Amino acid sequence: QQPQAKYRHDYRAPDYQITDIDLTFDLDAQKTVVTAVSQAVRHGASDAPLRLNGEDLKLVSVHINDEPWTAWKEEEGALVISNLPERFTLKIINEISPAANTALEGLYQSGDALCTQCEAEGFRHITYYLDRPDVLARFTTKIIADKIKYPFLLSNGNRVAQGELENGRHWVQWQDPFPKPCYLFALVAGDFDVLRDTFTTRSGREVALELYVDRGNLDRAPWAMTSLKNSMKWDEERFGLEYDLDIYMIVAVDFFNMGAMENKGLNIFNSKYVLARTDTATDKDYLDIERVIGHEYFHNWTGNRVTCRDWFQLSLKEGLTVFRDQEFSSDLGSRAVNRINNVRTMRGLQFAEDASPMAHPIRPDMVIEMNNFYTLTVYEKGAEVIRMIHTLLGEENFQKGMQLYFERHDGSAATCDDFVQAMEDASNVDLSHFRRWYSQSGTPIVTVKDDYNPETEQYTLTISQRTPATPDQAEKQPLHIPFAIELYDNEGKVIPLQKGGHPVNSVLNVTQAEQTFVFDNVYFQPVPALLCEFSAPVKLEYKWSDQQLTFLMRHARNDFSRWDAAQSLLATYIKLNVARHQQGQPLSLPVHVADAFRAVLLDEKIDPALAAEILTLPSVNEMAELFDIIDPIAIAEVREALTRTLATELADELLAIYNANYQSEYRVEHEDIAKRTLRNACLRFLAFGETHLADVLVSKQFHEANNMTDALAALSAAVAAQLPCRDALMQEYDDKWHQNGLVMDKWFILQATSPAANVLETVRGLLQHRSFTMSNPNRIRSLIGAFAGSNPAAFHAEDGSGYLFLVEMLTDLNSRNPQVASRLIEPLIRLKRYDAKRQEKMRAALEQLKGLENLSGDLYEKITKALA
Ligand SMILES: [NH3+][C@H]1CCc2cccc(-c3ccccc3)c2CC1(O)O
Ligand SMILES: [Cl-]
Ligand SMILES: [Cl-]
Ligand SMILES: [Cl-]
Ligand SMILES: [Cl-]
Ligand code: NA
Ligand code: NA
Ligand code: NA
Ligand code: NA
Ligand code: NA
Ligand code: NA
Ligand code: NA
Ligand code: NA
Ligand code: NA
Ligand SMILES: [Zn+2]
Repeated sequence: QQPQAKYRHDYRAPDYQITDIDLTFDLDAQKTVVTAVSQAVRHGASDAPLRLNGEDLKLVSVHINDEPWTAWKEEEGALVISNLPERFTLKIINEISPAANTALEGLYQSGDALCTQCEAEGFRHITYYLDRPDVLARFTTKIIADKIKYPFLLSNGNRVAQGELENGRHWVQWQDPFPKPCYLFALVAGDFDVLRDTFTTRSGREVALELYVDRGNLDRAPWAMTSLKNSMKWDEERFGLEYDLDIYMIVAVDFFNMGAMENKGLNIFNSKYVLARTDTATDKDYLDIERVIGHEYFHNWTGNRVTCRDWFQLSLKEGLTVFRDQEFSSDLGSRAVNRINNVRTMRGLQFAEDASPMAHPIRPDMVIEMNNFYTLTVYEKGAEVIRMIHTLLGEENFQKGMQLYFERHDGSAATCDDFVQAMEDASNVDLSHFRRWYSQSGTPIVTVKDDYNPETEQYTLTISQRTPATPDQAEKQPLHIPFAIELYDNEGKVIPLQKGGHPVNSVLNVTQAEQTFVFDNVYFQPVPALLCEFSAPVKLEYKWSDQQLTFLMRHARNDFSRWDAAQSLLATYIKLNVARHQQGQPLSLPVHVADAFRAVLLDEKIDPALAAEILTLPSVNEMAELFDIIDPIAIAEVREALTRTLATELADELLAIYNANYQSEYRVEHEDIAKRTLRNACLRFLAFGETHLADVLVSKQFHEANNMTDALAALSAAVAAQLPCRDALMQEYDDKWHQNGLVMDKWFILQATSPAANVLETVRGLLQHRSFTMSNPNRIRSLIGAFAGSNPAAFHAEDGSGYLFLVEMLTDLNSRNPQVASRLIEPLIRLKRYDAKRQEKMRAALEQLKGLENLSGDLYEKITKALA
């Protein structure tokens, strides 16, 4: 009764195309009537039926060339229409109920507004259609609604007609000239404030920009508007791409399963990625709005003008658009901080997915529920694969490849292979072996051994690779790994790479299971920097000495290498101290490790942006990936103990740098953000100083803050260190902000990730909090999701209480909102990484969920893999 898996190798062109669709919506929250008039063309055999997808539709009528049709049947998920001519007009009338749509897939209610989400397969919840992304149709959309309740009626494209009717109704008709797959359809109806502006493209096209927000929120919209203009300008400058319509609409909605969605000319955003004011939004919020506005804008070419032939090609648009958003953020802001944080995500979150039961290549081969594959792998590893192409080609060749990709595939629904072929053909770089990155799951492990020969002045790297088997793939092969290096002499100067009288490129092509690279004219023993700028998404095994690593922290040319060396240095002592914790022994840390961080604090020449990240310890999820068996309690308690030890050893320096980076003016400007991130990195440690000093410092910052970045940093510190002021500050924040859900999400996260012994009792009680509701995905993610995913020490309490709590929540969400349920179940799918007693409790939890009445396909897919 659960759906069967679908396979990439079963792709077949559609038997029918639809070239044009004329939609009419007679809108109502309880009942919406949809009329869909489609112009269809048969491409397949004359006896093949038209198979339309549809979910939870009330069919009213079926006509073919205005003839009521008798040769049809409804089956599970489908309307099957037989005996059709080669070309015909299909007319479907059906009814749907937005108010009953709690899954937020299709047409649904967000507060008093009506809005849509159609990716991946939501349009079939609106009408019977060819809901597959290689069917590209020209849409015209006529929306009829009560004028008082729904004064703004929006769909893709341009307004081409409008009218008024009896009984207080009105209508607007929209025409989008670009053929599209239906996952890019959008409709919005509601009452909004509208921020209006203009962008003029470099060739002179004036684009009207319209940001729709709830009434009263115009003064929270200018940063998103500014970011949209910045995105448009950057895509012109960096990629040579201009917007292609004369109207760009963005609608902010409060109820949205995703971050945002690139519907053509009518993006729909979670309010979290639009609304910002300095008293309510942090620096991180500002830069996330920039990133997400950019991402959705960049999809206009990488996703919309060229779309996906089938959903197994998702990374064609998502890896490439993530790469574009990273490059945008990096160009405008701190490249090093962006790269560092994307590598933290890869190593600490995506690597874990790639070892888990849900492991998949960036181009999946097997899918049950496609909405389960909007993953760290498809997105973030997808972007690392694009970035490897960029590394192998260089910017100029890479842009030639982009240009050839659009020239060949503009206006079509293409494949990952098409994209690689365009890059290969434009650049003359052979990517045949490289293609295996699209087909193979799991994280490669690259092992490096080195040798310096003083007699010949040669340095030899012996490099091996392997990918462990994953649950989805028993066969693994070597990859084409771009392996960037730099060699340093004793004075920190770069040693030129050469062999036999010729320069050697610093990107080594590691293509074999084992190979040897020899460098000549190496006159002194080198300190290597390896896998520079995380040049391939791999685990590196090299036997660093502590002093090589502190040398790199002082001398490496690229800021990323200095941070990465610090990570390698910490990793050794995180592993040491988790083993000690398990034997009841306290933290042990050589003096020279603390001194390396002391030197970072006192180095006046280091970019504060970099110093702040070096002084930000790995998260508990990053730490977990260091271990064969995760002990989440040891990891959490070692992270705190490490923080305390550094706070004590560096107390004077931390306070000096905290004070030196004080800023009385607040500005959303990258140099100011960097100083603030350094100051607040110091605050985290100072919060673990002597209690009375810490309590005073933290509470003062909370009360004196003139911006939410500094207020939240102080509040977070009070929770993390369990300071005396904590309860008072948390109550003050609630009393001030309880009516603002986006702001309370920060507070729910702090509650959920608290180190307090009674955290689960508190989290359970917050299910009844005035600012919490199970009807809102953001609230769910901020309280329940943060508990299960970001507080593994409490989620994995040895009494099993965290698993039982999550089962309760998932029993609700399986029925209410399966997409949110499927995001929330992920911590349980990782059970084989834990000790036997925890595995037993997690299996029991998953078996309870497996037995639910009306188990969603979303959860079924993950439960089945986890219990295998
Ligand atoms: N096509 C959509 C699908 C929904 C989805 C799912 C998971 C993540 C994201 C997302 C990634 C980076 C920045 C902002 C959002 C998105 C947005 C999207 O545009 O990719
Ligand atoms: Cl109604
Ligand atoms: Cl809003
Ligand atoms: Cl930290
Ligand atoms: Cl316990
Ligand atoms: Na016709
Ligand atoms: Na930059
Ligand atoms: Na499905
Ligand atoms: Na579904
Ligand atoms: Na050696
Ligand atoms: Na060595
Ligand atoms: Na180079
Ligand atoms: Na090679
Ligand atoms: Na509530
Ligand atoms: Zn995207």
